[PDB]
Amino acid sequence: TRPRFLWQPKRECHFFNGTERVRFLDRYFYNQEESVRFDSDVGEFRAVTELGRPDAEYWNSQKDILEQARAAVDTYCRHNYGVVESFTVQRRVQPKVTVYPSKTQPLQHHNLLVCSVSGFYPGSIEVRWFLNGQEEKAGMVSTGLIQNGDWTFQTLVMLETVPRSGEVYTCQVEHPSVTSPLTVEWRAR
Amino acid sequence: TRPRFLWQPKRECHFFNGTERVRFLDRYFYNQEESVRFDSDVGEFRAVTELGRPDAEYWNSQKDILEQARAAVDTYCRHNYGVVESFTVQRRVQPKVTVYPSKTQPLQHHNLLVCSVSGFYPGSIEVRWFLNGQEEKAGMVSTGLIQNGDWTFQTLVMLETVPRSGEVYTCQVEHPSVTSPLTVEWRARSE
Amino acid sequence: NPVVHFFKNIVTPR
Amino acid sequence: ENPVVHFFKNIVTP
Amino acid sequence: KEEHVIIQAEFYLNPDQSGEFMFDFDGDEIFHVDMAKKETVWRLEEFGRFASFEAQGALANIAVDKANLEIMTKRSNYTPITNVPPEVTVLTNSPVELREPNVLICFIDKFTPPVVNVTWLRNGKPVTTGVSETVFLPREDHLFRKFHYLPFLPSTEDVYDCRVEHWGLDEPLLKHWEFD
Amino acid sequence: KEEHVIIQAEFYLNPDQSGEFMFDFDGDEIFHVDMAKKETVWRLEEFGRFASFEAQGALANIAVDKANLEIMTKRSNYTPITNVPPEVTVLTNSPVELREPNVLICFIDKFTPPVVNVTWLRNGKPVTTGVSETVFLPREDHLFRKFHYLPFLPSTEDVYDCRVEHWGLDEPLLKHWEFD
Ligand SMILES: *[C@@H]1O[C@H](CO)[C@@H](O)[C@H](O)[C@H]1NC(C)=O
Ligand SMILES: *[C@@H]1O[C@H](CO)[C@@H](O)[C@H](O)[C@H]1NC(C)=O
Repeated sequence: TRPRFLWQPKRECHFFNGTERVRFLDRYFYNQEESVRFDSDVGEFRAVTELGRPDAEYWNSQKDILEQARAAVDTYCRHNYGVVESFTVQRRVQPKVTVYPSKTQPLQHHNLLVCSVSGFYPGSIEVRWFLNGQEEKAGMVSTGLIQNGDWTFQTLVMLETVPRSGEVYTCQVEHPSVTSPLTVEWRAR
Repeated sequence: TRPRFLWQPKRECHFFNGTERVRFLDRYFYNQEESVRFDSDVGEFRAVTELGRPDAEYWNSQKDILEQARAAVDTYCRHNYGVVESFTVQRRVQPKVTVYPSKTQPLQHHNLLVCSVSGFYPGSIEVRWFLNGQEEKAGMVSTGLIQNGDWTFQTLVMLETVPRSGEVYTCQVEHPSVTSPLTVEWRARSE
Repeated sequence: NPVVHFFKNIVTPR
Repeated sequence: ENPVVHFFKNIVTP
Repeated sequence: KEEHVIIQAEFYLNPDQSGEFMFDFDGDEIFHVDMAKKETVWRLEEFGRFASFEAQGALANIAVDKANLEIMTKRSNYTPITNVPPEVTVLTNSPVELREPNVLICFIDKFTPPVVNVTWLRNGKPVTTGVSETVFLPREDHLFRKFHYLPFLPSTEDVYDCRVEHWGLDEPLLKHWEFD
Repeated sequence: KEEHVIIQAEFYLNPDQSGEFMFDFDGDEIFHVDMAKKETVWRLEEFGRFASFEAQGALANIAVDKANLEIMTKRSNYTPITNVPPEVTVLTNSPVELREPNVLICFIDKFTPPVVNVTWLRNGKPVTTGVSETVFLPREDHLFRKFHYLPFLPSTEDVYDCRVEHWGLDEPLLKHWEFD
């Protein structure tokens, strides 16, 4: 099969402290090499690879293209954020916590306790494990944040334990969609 | 922690049809941006990023470096290939095959038959599955080639089945280190 | 409702 | 010495 | 550090002559324009009740891309892209409960170019019932991401496989899933 | 097509002041020069009985690297590298069988810069008995690879974890492994 050629223009707006600080970046990629870009923080186009020299030099010569780009932070980045802040920045969906050990083994052997946090949004979250009210800071294996692609996330955090009678374990989740942390326990059967 | 700065010079020799055709590439990477390089197929240095402009232009001025670089295809690439080909290109290690069912259940239920191939070299290999002497062409999930980092590879190929009494499954592996392919069977046994 | 603004593309002398 | 492996030698820019 | 990122990503690819236009927020797609139906498509229907976008702007922006690719191609001297194979992985939306509806997600990551064939397999047989997919989402490294969804009903009797085909792959890569 | 590739890769990293020199054949390391003991080290013993390399050339070439990095740094205006976190994964050498020796492999992939801390943990406790590792192998995308090995005796009473720490990681990453 014949070879392929890919052109990819990417404009990205980065926001800090709401919209008190914005940074615009006009990036252009040929195949897998970014060739030229404009960084609001710099004021003008720059060629990343020699391939973009012809454009960086030209676009830099024309005033209208430079003004268009310098105003982007306001007329484009800020406008757009206000147009979607309602269903994105402010979108909040509550996690769905479930606790369960993997492997149904008799008590006093090694085990792996699973804290399955699922269906939430935003992706910022904090899962912690506690044994009889005391926080376990070791033995945790996490899967990290997983993007389901439908505007929800999921994650699993496990703890290696050697369960003994009357031990009570607790998974505590923290998330902007909940005022006070969620908790769910598991008692050493 | 303070920031880091990385300089990475990479010289690669690419061989085709043995030594019938070679191509040298003198590459230079600053952090994660290749800055300048020499391609034997071009004959002279070129700057990939504006950062390499100074050297690419300079090195090209000294007709002594150009020589070193243009001749490297022989004085470097082909030389070395001869020095190592005996224990690399000619290297051969036999695979170790094992067949087993993941999930030890009662017969008649869906299962996964694993054929693990380990410790072989080179990487080229072909694994096939047979049920009662006929090759199965669907239901095979492979892990692909896994490089163990110690000059050997490994791979796993599973077959999706619903075993019944009297069925016999065979995993067959083809590899340059073996004249007649390897096969190991598994008689449908209820465990 | 409110509108999303797209960044207009321009060609490049060749 | 057994057969020897040739390395590409480096020198610098001012 | 930063709080949020909005990206307007697009692309054109030859010889395929296929392009794309989309907005992305913190990694998720807000919307993308359908080239063939020349209409903007929100990622969640609700979104459409809050904002709007003139599909024409995208179609126009794509033509300018087809033109600049043909220029950059020649200017590059016709060096093509080197295939980078995908990293498939099959997951489940919410935890699994037998006989209660769920959804199988097939995550195809870090690959290029944006051309891939994906087929859902149930017990070896293909499936189309309610399956859905997303357009090619971008990544920082100039590579791509994509998701395929297949709604299904958990049970002990079925097994599933996501079959991915990409030019950077030696042969079809299968990702298996089955209740345990 | 393309049959084989030999690569002479090296690098210097500041502030750490650490460098590396090695030869690579189709992905596997042929040898590397020990910067501290000033001696070439063959990946596999046998290799040494086939070829030879004068460790001095390497130490010289590294010196030049240190210099060029200090030039490129300044010339770069002092822009540093952006950390890229690894892709850890734990595996087993051959299939596992109770009471038959084996070896656990810890694949640390696609990361940069070339600095990483790895610890083997058995039942939560660190382990040093017979563990071994490799230098930093290079990868096409200018990133790095690395392997860590731990010989062990298969059993149902133990559990292992590979602990990896890298500047691109928000915190220690733990990869679990256990026979069942
Ligand atoms: C997808 O399948 C079609 C039909 O066989 C084929 O023409 C095309 O090459 C395939 N695409 C990939 C990426 O394999
Ligand atoms: C490696 O460990 C040392 C000692 O704990 C620590 O100073 C350093 O931050 C670690 N490196 C990384 C990348 O985590």
